[PDB]
Amino acid sequence: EARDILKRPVITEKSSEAMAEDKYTFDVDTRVNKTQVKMAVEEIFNVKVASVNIMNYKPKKKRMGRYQGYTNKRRKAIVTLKEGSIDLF
Amino acid sequence: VKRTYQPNKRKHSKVHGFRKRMSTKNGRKVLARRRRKGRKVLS
Amino acid sequence: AIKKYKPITNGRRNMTSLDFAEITKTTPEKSLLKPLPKKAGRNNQGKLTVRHHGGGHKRQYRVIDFKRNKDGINAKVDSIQYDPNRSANIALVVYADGEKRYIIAPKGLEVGQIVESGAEADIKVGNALPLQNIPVGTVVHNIELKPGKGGQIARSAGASAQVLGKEGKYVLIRLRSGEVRMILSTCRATIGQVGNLQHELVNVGKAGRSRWKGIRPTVRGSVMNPNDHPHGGGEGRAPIGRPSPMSPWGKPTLGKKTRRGKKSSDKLIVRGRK
RNA sequence: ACCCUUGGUCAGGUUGAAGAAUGGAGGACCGAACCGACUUACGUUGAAAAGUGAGCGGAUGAACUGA
RNA sequence: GAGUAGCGAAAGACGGGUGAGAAUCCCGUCCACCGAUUGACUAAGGUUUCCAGAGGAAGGCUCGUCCGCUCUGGGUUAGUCGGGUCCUAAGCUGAGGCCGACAGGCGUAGGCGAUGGAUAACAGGUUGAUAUUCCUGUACCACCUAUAAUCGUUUUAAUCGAUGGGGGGACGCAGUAGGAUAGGCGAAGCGUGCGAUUGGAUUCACGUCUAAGCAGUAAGGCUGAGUAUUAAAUCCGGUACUCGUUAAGGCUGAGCUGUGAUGGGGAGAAGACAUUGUGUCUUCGAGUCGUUGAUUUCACACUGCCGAGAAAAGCCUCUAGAUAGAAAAUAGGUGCCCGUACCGCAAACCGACACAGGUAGUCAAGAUGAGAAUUCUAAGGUGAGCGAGCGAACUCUCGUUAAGGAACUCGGCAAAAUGACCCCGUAACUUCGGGAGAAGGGGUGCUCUUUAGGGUUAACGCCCAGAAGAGCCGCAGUGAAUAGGCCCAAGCGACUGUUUAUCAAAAACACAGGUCUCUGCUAAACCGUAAGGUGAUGUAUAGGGGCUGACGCCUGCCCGGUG
Ligand SMILES: [Mg+2]
Repeated sequence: EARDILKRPVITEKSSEAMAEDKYTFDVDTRVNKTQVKMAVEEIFNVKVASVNIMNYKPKKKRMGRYQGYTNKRRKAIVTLKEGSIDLF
Repeated sequence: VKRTYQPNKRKHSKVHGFRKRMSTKNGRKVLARRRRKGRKVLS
Repeated sequence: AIKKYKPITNGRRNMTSLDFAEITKTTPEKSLLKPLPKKAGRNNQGKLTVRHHGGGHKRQYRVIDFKRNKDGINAKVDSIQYDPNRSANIALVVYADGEKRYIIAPKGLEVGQIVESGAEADIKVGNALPLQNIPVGTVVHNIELKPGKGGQIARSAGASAQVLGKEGKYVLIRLRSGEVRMILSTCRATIGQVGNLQHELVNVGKAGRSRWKGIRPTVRGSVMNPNDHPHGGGEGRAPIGRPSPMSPWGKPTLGKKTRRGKKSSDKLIVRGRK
């Protein structure tokens, strides 16, 4: 726990623009709440977060060849830490 | 003209749906036949 | 009294309504009002059992004590009010030490008269007392059938029974119809006739005014099809082509006595009527 | 189809009941929204498995509509 | 069948560019259509159709470089918005229980369930896609911790309180009024223009700002609530006095502001630079007056009516109890799950389709008007997924027609004609309401003179209406659009209403009114095997059934037969 919920970071032009500010973006597990993400990040990176925002993305249709499928459901959290710097190197 | 099937998620899942078929024995039947048939959408 | 509308419209020619003069307060009480959700002929299953019943103006129930059981404590008539559930009116009464409850309005109850329930109560329009203490010849309303259950007989606008005599544990009473029944002496009545004596003289006029009390149209039986009614069918208008007029469900309707025999009330009815 | 609970809608003008002015009654009048389907023409392998155009009827009520 | 029918309502033209290819894609100019909407929102429903690159097989009724298509990568951020969280209606479930051949049905306590009640965030900026969600500004509601300026037997208190009692929430329909308010419309400020077609030079745009926090309050409601008194309550449900109906204004209600915040974000802005190929950045910019004003808000307020118009919780007091504690004037922190893209009178929804149908609600400007009618237009969208010719027959839609005017025809079907507003007139017949807009006549343009009126007012000025004259012009003056043909007489049904969705809307059905009959209340009648219900929490002035069907005059004779 506190490491199993941060699945991956999110890198993209909008995430990059957020990183211009102190907002960092992560791909978190689908069964967590804002408080738990705050705790986990401030536990790992030793940062002090000010706020965090969560959103749930629906499974998207993806056809691979002749077989249709669905992508996995996603839950994304945005942190806006004050002091500190999650480095994604 | 107003045709039939004015869709509605709530009523669709109320009149039909897993818990509604699990409320009556006859409801339990159709799930039984649908599994015997190997159906993928049971309710 | 009755007000006769002027024929300003056809749908309103012969209309008549109650002047509502006897009504002194035009609003109810929040604590003696409970909800009445209209059922419209439908039963525990959800099927139409009685017909000609449907949508109508909402109505709040005005709980009253037909069982005039507060004994000895006097009560003042505060306001005679309109009640939508009943042909008659109701009168708020305040008891001599704080409680207030509704009753049925007698013919001449005027705001300010006192009302006494009990057994040592006087014989005055409104006071309730048991039938062992009601003189022979008195007009009585709200006559209880079983000791304590409450008034069940004579309660609609202009209902009055006359105490005609005394047997042993039963008093003889000529009910509104004409039956001379025997009601146990330990049962209560109320002295006087029930008001709104002009309720029976009103004319409705509008189809819609009849379709505001919760009545729905009733379809004369002689025009339904043979599969809907016994009088149905025929090419053209037809007479009743049966030995007797019949009912929707197949049971004679112009004369057949439908009172269950072997009832435990047969020993108590001296002469019948209706 | 009917009903139960809870909501919503009805531009604008006219008439002038009960209680000369006053008053504001009506399944009252004319008429848009809305609802309907009377006549006609078109359509009839249709734009449509019942519609469209032109007129037409109710339009504060036994109204119409949502959940 | 045949290269035939069809290509699914409509306005396109042209210059430039892109490409293997262009009526069909991109940009521009002009033109045209909608504009109580083809415009902006928001629901239901659909789920990724949303955005940026790229492609062109297929799908687009043609083409296609294009797209709601294909490939790649992206996009939905909430303590306050809507839900969960709080409450409950109709219904649905229902422990025990009642009834039931099994199955199971019913039902109490209790739960679930909004379409309702209660609940704390506003403005501006912002990208290709989100924003009461992000950021800037300023707030508010709960909760916790530290501290407290002394509240003070911790029974009572600074004050803690039920799951109980009471109050409240808390509600219909229709009328008018009234106060300000968004709008819109004229002129002070501000702005930028002053013209190459004759002429003119007091010759188009802007014109502002919230929640919060107080200060005030405009219709608008109520006082005896008066001390003391009657599993209990000394706030409330019932009683008795003084100041007494004061409005002094005591009380509870509740679209409203000068000097400040306001020499400040936004300051419809032309002013400003190296440029943000000049497409930009500083930093600089007016908010005034006085008219009309709601279908909005006070507010179901007030008044009237009969058809007599939810519940529960939040909330407030009050006790039963519970307890040595924090309120007070601060300062720090904490606030979770779900929905958020996109379409939503629609090519993303229900109609098999990029279908001429259906799809609840909110905002809805100017000119004309009474109007949300009608014609043109603003904000803003759009030119309809086939075209180019020729203008035969014949169909369809539309306009006009000499003389006659129903001679057509089963029938004036269709078409034609009246239509608005103002004035004058209006019959028979009537249930005295009506008939009735009956019928039938006349006028409406424009300019000038004149001069009543009332509306805001300090007045100028601004609105909205009158009357009498004198002219002028056309064929025509409600010069377009929109807006009753009428009358005489017979049946039928009293009337408004409802019916065969999809060949019949009527004389058929309803109806108000009559009458007969049944029914005494565990009523009759009805649904169920029963339990349970409906009737009805109704009681013979009530309920069920049969017949007839406003209203007026009447409703004869027969009881042999059957019931
Ligand atoms: Mg509709």
